[PDB]
Amino acid sequence: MRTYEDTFSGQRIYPGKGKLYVRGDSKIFRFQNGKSESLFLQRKNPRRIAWTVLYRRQHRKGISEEVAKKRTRRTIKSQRAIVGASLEVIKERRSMRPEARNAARLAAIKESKEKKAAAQAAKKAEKAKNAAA
Amino acid sequence: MKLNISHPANGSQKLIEVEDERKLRHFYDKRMGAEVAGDPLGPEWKGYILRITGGNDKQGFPMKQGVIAPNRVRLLLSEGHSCYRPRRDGERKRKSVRGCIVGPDLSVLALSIVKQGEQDIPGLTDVVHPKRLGPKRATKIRRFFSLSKDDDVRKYVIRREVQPKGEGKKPYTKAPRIQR
RNA sequence: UCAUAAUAACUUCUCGAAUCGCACGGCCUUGCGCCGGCGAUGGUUCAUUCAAAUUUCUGCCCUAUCAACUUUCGACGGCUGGGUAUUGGCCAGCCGUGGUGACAACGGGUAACGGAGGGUUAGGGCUCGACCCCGGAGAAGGAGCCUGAGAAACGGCUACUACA
RNA sequence: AAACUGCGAAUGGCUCAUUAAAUCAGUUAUCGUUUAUUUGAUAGUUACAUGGAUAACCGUGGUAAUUCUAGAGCU
RNA sequence: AUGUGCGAAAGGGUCCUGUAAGCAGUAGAGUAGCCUUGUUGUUACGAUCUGCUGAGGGUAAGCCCUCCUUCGCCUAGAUUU
RNA sequence: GUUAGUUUUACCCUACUGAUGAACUCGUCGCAAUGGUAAUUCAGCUUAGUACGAGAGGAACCGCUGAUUCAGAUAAUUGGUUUUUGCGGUUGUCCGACCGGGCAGUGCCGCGAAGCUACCAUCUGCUGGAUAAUGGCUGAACGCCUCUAAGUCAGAAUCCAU
RNA sequence: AUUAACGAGAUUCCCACUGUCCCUAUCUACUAUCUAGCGAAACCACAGCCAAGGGAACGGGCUUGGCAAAAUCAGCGGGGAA
Ligand SMILES: [Mg+2]
Repeated sequence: MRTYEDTFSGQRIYPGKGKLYVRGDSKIFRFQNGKSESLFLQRKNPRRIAWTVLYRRQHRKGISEEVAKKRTRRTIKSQRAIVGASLEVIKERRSMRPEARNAARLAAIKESKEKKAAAQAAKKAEKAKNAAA
Repeated sequence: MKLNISHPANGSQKLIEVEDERKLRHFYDKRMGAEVAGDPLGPEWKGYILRITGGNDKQGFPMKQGVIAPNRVRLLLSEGHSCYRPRRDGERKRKSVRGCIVGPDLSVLALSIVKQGEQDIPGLTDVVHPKRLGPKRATKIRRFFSLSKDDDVRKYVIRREVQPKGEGKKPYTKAPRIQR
């Protein structure tokens, strides 16, 4: 079985009660009883009818509020394995602390310094032969 | 009816057939983006909470966040909306979309796991899928591998392995082209 | 009351390069130091070009069995504002009573897009011009709009009508 | 390859339905306005570098029907 | 004719109408006064609006419940077999 | 040929529809002589593109679901009715003003329960016996034949009962 | 022979409207109704159940049958060739 809500006045409707009215432009209205139907056909406004459910809600009479936004905003999860390498391999790329990493840096800069000095030495040799030419 | 279940943690997807209308009476009032307890689905699903992501109508039409109705409605879509890709800058097409209230009409539903239980799913939580591509912007490597401001970030680039099809030649490597 | 400058202020308030390619250079504290060339793409304002929109003067075929027309709900003007990229009865309020006409207004017909021009000839003319060039309008009939410097666009969208 | 971003798609081509100071022709004005692009000038009042998404992409779908598209994981 | 009695009020339920009288207001299109002249300056008048208010009124006369709300009445009078 | 022109009385007797009632003490529960009698027609699906027929065409019983005319009831829902003069709005006048009221034979308008009510709403409408027309069985008269002469079977919206 | 205006004159069609109708239902006042008081008239051969018959050719009375139980109240319009 099913139940419906009055279009004009918001009252509940069980099966068998009320009627269904179809307007010219294919819009279907339901009325719980004669009082709702008669008022609607006189072009009255529901907003100004004191006993309507919409009128009560519009004037905020007897109802409160609820919220749960900040509850669903705490959803955070964990990281996942990349395809670059094994997940355990990925972690150990930064498991170690800064000793071994620092030690490599001195060797690397020394390699960089050595190449620069060789370039300067090679350039001086290249300059000398060019002048000699 | 058909269900398409996905698991973002392990990154896996499966689809399950359900034929008992009595089993799915527990929704049919839930909206988009809400929480629900998946326990009444069955015994192996005890201790689960699900998130409702979306579904497909019997005709094939999808649902759109923000329209409160159990039926489907026509609207005037614009740029940035969810179920339309314009073919030219500034187009606006009128289409039909399904409301955000679940009902017995939908043809396929889809759900995601938010918190597991004690039992395991025979096809979903037993296999895990890795990510597909690592980071390539400069700030991402430093924060990812926890290096400091002066730790030669360029060296630590995750690389893939590719094999040339030519006479089984020794494979080589591929890299992400650090930017900025 | 132009160009330009000075003073007092203001702004959900902008712009003044977190951008890309080639070359490989010069200095002395020798530091992963400082300086240095030619291009591409952009950027506020002024000037120019392709323009666009309005606009002054004069010029159109037949008809009186069309003689008085325009202002209810702008018709002629004044004032204060709104709106547009800008002027304007373009629009909103208040106030005057005007504007055109026998030198043919207003209305009706056109098997009427306009012009450069075609056909025929003593001179004067008569007639045609949808059509290769210039200008205007339209994409079945009406209206409405997004993007952009530029559209009331239709090999773009929205609704009705008639077809399908 | 594919795809995001930029530009053009408002030019061309066709036709003459409507229109009688309307379009159009010669000749004037913008001290009454807009202008991408082209050309020439032009801007002293963490800084070895800042932040989140999204496409392409792997893999799971719906409808007899379309240059329809959904939800999950990267940049 | 002592009763799960009869009657009159009352309370509750269910229905009909649609927010009472009174008081108050930093509400109210403005007009007329009085001044120390005001961020609402007050005094007079003012359809209507907002709050106390889904409130007030009616409810069996052929609606329902009440031993557990109150007050009353009662083993007759006459005629006939 | 045309136009305008008064339509009287029932309370009596009987007939009919209903409602009381004296005699054998007052009551409760029953039987049933007699009188009355009631249901009707159509459509759709399947049988069926079948039987029949060269073709074109084109049926019927059983089964299922509905509908037309008629009859007897009922009011949960829908509609009608409003003196519930119940609640509200409003015109004129009268009670000095507000509140609360009178009058305008029910001032007027909106909503309106209860009761009554509508194929304008809802429910329901049975099967036994004997027969007519007709088709038959056994069988003479009249060695054969024959539904009839003796006997007998089936049988209609008919007749009589339930 | 035409004819503007006029008409409680006769006739036909159209728009609006409606219980005239499909198809009937409900409400109000005054009677009808019962009681106390008052209280007539028309009319009347005798009277008052039918079917068939014959008869002055359509009987309440005759012939043959059907039947048949005191006293009464509200309506009704077949008959008494009322
Ligand atoms: Mg055939």
